[PDB]
Amino acid sequence: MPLHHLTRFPRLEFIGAPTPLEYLPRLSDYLGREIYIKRDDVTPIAMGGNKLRKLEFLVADALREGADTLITAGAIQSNHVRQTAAVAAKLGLHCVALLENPIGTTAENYLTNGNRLLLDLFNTQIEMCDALTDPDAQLQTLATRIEAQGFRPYVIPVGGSSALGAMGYVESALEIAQQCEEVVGLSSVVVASGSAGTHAGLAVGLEHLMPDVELIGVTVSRSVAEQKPKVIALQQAIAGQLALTATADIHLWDDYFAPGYGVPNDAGMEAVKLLASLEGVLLDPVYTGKAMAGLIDGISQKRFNDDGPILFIHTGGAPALFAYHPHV
Amino acid sequence: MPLHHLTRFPRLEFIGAPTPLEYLPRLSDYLGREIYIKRDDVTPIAMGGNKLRKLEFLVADALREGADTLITAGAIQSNHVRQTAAVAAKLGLHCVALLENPIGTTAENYLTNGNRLLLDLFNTQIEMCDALTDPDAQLQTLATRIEAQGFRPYVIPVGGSSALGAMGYVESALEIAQQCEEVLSSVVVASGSAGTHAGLAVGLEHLMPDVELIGVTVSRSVAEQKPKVIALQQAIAGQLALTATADIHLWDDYFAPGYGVPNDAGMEAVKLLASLEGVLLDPVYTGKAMAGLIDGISQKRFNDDGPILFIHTGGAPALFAYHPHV
Ligand SMILES: [Cl-]
Repeated sequence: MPLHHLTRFPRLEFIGAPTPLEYLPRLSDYLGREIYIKRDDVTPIAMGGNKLRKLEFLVADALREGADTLITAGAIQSNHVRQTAAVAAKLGLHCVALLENPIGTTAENYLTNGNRLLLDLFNTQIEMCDALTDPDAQLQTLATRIEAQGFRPYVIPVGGSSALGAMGYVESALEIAQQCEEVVGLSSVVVASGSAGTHAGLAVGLEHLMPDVELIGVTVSRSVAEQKPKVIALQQAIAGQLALTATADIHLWDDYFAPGYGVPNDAGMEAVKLLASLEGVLLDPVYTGKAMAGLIDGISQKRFNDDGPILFIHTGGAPALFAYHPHV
Repeated sequence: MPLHHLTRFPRLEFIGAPTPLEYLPRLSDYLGREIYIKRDDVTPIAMGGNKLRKLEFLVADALREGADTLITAGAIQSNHVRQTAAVAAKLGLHCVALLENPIGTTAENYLTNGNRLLLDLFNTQIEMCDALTDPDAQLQTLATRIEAQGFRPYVIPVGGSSALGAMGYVESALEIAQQCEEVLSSVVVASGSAGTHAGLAVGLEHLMPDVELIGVTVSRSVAEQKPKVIALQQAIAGQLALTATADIHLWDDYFAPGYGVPNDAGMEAVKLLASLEGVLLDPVYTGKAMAGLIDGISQKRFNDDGPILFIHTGGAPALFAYHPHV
């Protein structure tokens, strides 16, 4: 009932049915407590991911206003850009991608394999830049150039993280609540926290549907101090758009992303190897590997509010495995 | 139900809900033909694919025999080996893979990226062989060796293609029949180790007898492939207490110069589906099968001009192994 103003926003159907919520018996056995996983990595469009939930709302908005071109930005190995380009192809929309190399790698698989390979298959127009120092401004400059060609552009921010995009994860929280109902008494939820839309959406949804559940964001690019205001801003904007209040404190752990965004670390790699070998589940070196390392250490250090079941949100990212191999 | 004997087989749930069956409006508009797609590339385990449907029955059997190890075989970039290894990891079973390099490549991505990379993640024990000249025999030798080493192995044949494995594609046919009540003249599928083709053959005979099932070969001529598909067709039907009289249809014009080697038509089919529908095919299987489908249109090769259903059997992780070239 409380999230009913969600039905107001037009949305396209890219996912279909609720994604699986699975128990992880072998990981749970190893970690010494109940771990469940929300399989948002399993969606039907071009290798899946959390970004698709946001695109359901963003692209419906684009269509509503008569846009014929989607413009967005990210790393060369961005999952969002790949999912945006896939959706654009599907719908016969043009797509323009402003890409940066965030880690200064010259490794050929990072440069041309994985997500970047898929972009070419989707006929994405590629605009390279030195760095995304001011993505919102840089995207508008690009959109102006594109508009001059007679295209009707729709700008999608980095990671699809606007209040509207984040509605996708308010929706995901509904699924989670219904899937857990009479099945599992959840204590904590863990999600990677990057451009912040996923975290913020879940934060609003879970505050209203499962208020006693502790939502933990594991940062992938920023410290708590830098990240927290971004998550809060979105949380409040989302709540406002839904005619709701959001009084919950945002929780973030920033210990698991060093030496920085898009750079693999040992604990991340070990988390990837653990999920693959114990559960046959594929994580990624940029996002989910790092988020899972956070979950594991949180259990190790008793960081969670209590000992109860933890739900891991699998936000996707596996195609990056092929870009990061063998190194850099 | 005429297919009642299917529930008599022990099966693990690896997939759950039926996979999507989708209309492809943009491809359809471009080809001037109604095209639908069975999304068996969207299965929840380790980047998905058709092999998982087979493994539901094969691995259930493995556990019934009390096995602790799964042993199978394929190319370095085998989708089947990758899905078997993921399933073994999930269930806490050892996995031993007998791998060959079918194309003589030394390309790094073929040798170490894509499906092969995932094998390492799943802690697969890898055994390289010069050639899978007699896979069934070579797998048995390995199994006896492993059993002598103090394990309880279960052998899964190449591509998971046994009568039991092929039950997974009788199951897919039931989904197709259910989902097509809103729609069909033809079905197109890649025909390799033959379990998918044969399973669909038996299912579709009983569920949608007016539909023409076309197998596009990915490794063999019609002469070499037809007896393999018929034999499995007959074995499946026998075990389900059914008769299978339907002819097997095969097109072999679309796989040159051989298994696991991309060709231009195949890669162009990949580009077409990606750019028109946001759908990812693969260089080894689905790209070639789709190339066949498209040529079937332009050569008026189907029995009539009506809607076509393409079976997406998966394979997309191989894109990353075949890039930039082999
Ligand atoms: Cl332990």
